[PDB]
Amino acid sequence: GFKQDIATIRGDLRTYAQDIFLAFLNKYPDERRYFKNYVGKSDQELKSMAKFGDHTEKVFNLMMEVADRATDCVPLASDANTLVQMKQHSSLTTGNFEKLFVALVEYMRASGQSFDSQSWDRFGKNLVSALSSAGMK
Ligand code: HEM
Repeated sequence: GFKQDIATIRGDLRTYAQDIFLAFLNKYPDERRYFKNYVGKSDQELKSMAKFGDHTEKVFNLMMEVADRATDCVPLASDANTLVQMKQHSSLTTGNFEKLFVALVEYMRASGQSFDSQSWDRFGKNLVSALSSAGMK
């Protein structure tokens, strides 16, 4: 289930973080505009860039923290608040987040693995609701 998925992802966080992030950019290529240093770079070039792996892992580490603190896939309002208030997220809308979770769920469904993909979808929906309430447009 969802708790196991957090363990699966954490077990190999660098790989999963990079592969899910690339799945997101692949499905929604216009989203790459938010990451100015990754424009025009192949996947292998990206993986050779210190901050690509480091920062992408940090994104997913926080995601796993928020996921683990949730109850029945309902995130803490304080965690939603953190995400809204981050300077790096100042121009984002909840739609950016829903796209990430759509790509993440698609990735899970296509993987050779028994992720609780329905739960990740529901967590994404609940997170979008919480982001909206905390002030994200
Ligand atoms: C629940 C989902 C998300 C979480 C937990 C999260 C978390 C984080 C964290 C921890 C950082 C700091 C990375 C660092 O400087 O090392 C970050 C940066 C950033 N995030 Fe988010 N993020 C999420 C979703 C998104 C989405 C959907 C977008 C846009 C499509 C986005 C855009 C950015 C950008 C542009 C940065 C700065 C990139 C950098 O300095 O390398 N994030 N995020």
